Amino acid sequence: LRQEAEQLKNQIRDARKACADATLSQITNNIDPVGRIQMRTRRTLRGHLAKIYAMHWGTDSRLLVSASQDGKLIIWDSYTTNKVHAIPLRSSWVMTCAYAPSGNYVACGGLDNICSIYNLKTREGNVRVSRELAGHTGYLSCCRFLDDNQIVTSSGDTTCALWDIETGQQTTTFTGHTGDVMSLSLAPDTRLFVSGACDASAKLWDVREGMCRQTFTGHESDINAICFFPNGNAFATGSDDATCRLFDLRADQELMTYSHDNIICGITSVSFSKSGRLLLAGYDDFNCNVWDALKADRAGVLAGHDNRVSCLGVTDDGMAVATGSWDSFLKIWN
Amino acid sequence: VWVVGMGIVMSLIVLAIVFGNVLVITAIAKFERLQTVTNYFITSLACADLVMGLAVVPFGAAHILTKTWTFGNFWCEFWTSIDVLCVTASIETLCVIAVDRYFAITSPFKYQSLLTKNKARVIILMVWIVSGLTSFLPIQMHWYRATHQEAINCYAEETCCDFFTNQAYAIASSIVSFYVPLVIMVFVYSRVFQEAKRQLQKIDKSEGRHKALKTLGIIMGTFTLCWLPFFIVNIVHVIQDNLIRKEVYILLNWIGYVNSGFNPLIYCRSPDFRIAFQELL
Amino acid sequence: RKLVEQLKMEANIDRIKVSKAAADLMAYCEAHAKEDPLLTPVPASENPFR
Amino acid sequence: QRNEEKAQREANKKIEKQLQKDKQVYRATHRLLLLGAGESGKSTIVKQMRIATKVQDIKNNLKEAIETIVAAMSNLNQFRVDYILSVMEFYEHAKALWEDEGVRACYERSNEYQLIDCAQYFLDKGIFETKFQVDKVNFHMFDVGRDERRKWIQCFNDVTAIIFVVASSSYNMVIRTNRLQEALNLFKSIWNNRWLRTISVILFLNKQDLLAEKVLAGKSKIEDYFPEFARYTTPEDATPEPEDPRVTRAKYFIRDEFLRISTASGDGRHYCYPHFTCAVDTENIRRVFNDCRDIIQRMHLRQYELL
Ligand SMILES: CN[C@@H]1CCc2c(ccc(O)c2O)[C@H]1O
Repeated sequence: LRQEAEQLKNQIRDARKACADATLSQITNNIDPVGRIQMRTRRTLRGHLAKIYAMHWGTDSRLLVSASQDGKLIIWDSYTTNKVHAIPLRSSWVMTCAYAPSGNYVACGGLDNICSIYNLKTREGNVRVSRELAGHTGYLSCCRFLDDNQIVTSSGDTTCALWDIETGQQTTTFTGHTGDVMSLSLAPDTRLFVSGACDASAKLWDVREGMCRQTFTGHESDINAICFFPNGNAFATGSDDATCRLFDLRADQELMTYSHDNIICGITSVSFSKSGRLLLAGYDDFNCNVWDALKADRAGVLAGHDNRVSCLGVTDDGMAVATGSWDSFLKIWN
Repeated sequence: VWVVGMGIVMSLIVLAIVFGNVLVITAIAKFERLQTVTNYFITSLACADLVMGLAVVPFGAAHILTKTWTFGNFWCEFWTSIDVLCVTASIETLCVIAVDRYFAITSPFKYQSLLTKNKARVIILMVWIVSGLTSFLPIQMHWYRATHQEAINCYAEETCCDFFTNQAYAIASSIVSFYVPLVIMVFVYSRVFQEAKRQLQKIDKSEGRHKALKTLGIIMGTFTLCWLPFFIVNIVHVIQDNLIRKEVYILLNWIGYVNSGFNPLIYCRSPDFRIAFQELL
Repeated sequence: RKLVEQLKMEANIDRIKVSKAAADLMAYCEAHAKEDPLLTPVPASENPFR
Repeated sequence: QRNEEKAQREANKKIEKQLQKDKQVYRATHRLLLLGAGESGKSTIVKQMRIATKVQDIKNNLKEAIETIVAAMSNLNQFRVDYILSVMEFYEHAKALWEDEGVRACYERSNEYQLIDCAQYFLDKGIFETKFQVDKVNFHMFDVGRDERRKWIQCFNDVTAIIFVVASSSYNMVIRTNRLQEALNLFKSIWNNRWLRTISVILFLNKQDLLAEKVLAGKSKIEDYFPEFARYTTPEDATPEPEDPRVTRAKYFIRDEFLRISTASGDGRHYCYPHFTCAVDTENIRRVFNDCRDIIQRMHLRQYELL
């Protein structure tokens, strides 16, 4: 019965231990440190009603989109501080947002167990629902756009799924995870993606196969975010406890642990830099830290908000990083 | 030698008032979180206190120490006008803060809709404009100046100038500055304390297992002990000119001035203001 | 049952040495280090924000 | 190129003009989160506050209750039970069911299996948002429910108060901890939450008439399930109605059991508003308004250092 599963898990752990040859810090001890990094708010973006959870930089690096409980998802032009579109939300709650690579559609998901996709670019400048996605038992944790037609969603029913908007049905469903999934990230190659959940386990799924190829369970508490290394062969997660970890997909185990004695709060969002050197992680202690990926040290402190930060995003151009907090003050930091 | 100590004390008081007002204004302006509808009144109060402490307190100290007003008569006119304007603005700002607290406490649901940033700016502009109309307008037009022969010479003389006013202007100016606001805030804080006592009684009854009195007592007693003696002697000297002496008038005027210095301590004890203060320094 | 099948499927997968993965990661980071406005100070004129 | 800048400025102006009214509307209304437990009767309170195909839904609920009774019998007319067990005409078959003595005992022995109370009485014979206005004040209530993790609770940091609906008559139930003590634990978890640092609770104790009905009968002893009640005595202060002293003592013990953790854990900005709500009491709408007014007033007293 369960004895075979326990033996297989022990064998997997032994294989992961045997795969370990040298620690990442031992290899990176020779490299020069990044040094002190000072960042300041080049542009502050205000005018939003309530606390926000979500943000997704556009591929053009110009348009930025955020969502709050106010019942409105509003697109912000980063350069000129102009609210290009203000889309009211049918459901008062949104726990995620997404921006299409083409930029034609904008996705929003909330606690109403239904994800909605808005047609941002229309004739006569009217924003309307294109399709509303079918029920996933529970709040839609996170939503991303593989293309203009397909959206991969996560929700509280412990299941992730990729949907075709034209049909409006579940093309494939990823099941088999114990806890509620809370975050996900898609690889730059878009063939693979991982999902961060509340069951203290982060596992990679294959889009075409529909089966979890690998499973990582290094963390002890529930994890709240996950982002890919720009190379696409590694990804890092932020957890409820102060620790954040970086996992190597080929090494199948946890490479480096990011933690400090002083920090005891939770981590809300994790985003990599364009080069991947700086792992930008938000915190529940009302600030965020720009931590070095390799040396595993604090490159610099970064505090601008009264409330806890709730979302981060590094633009594809890499020019600067934006952060969103519960004070409704979404500030873009370079 | 007694003059040197008094001058040092006056300089220290002016510096303390200026520093407190500047710190309050900087804390209000720098942090976006501290900026709230009820804190625009605090910003106006801080601006008025800073203006008063920077303008009239050093000039008054110079006048009392030197015993001769070296500047021109028009400059002394402007000094008296700006002094009375700042005093009225400060007291009326305390009254407006009391009214805001009354609306916040007595009718909790009406407060959110009634008080707005535009509404706060409108009421602050209205109170500053009414202070101007009540204080600055009669000073320049020369209505207030004493009709009796006494001090007409010193009003004509440029060397020295002392406040000698007609009995008509003194009553109305003192009324609008202090007495109407005194009644308003007394009634407001009586109602607020009654609501606090009712809430304490209800929470004691429900749980089954005062602090507001001390705070209200501070907020009332500081203002009363600072200002009421000066305005009562303002009322009484025009009635009986032989009743008081000039030194008493000056001492009570400066003890009234000191309220602006004390006030940042009284009205900026909120945790957000403490956080802003420790962040700035 | 299903967990047994999933763990059996994920049990037999090839593993690369951790040293090789670390070397590849640091090589990528060093190679693409120059083209990163966060890592090196952004030129004032080239910076769109200011 | 300045035309694009002018167009963007005009669009921003229009968006801000709409957003001003949106913010006014948002600040006008108050948010209440209803954390009513399963089978706690939160539907009755919502219906009371608010105040065919629905008949088909009620018939389906009655069929589900009959299936639950059959399962309870398994956990312990024969063809009719098989039809219904097989079901998993029919009306007549259902009427044949519950006629036997065993099914009547299973209805009496509800401790083993959870059954719908509203359907059971008639049997013998998805987020929900509600907008209700009281005294020209915009109240707008929500229902979030069933996850053990309860991650959505941390989302509700802007609501004025959390209505925690629980049935005091649920002490007799047994599941693997009775639902009353499970609700006590859930209330403690809500109270001892880091994110809910400025949130009050307005709880209602439904089924108080049914609570009296259970208390009058000696079938289940309070001390058998809650030993501390035996040493517990009625507090000196009381709010007697017309009720026997034993019922009042039991109700006050339940209220104190809820109130103990709430009073001990937090002081200031964390207050509890116990209301004894009857099944058919229609004054609960006014009680919620009074409690919300008191909560906002006490928050303002806690601010300004008055306390
Ligand atoms: C001598 N200094 C002035 C004289 C008159 C005066 C003061 C303050 C408030 C008023 O309403 C006044 O009318 C004093 O500060």
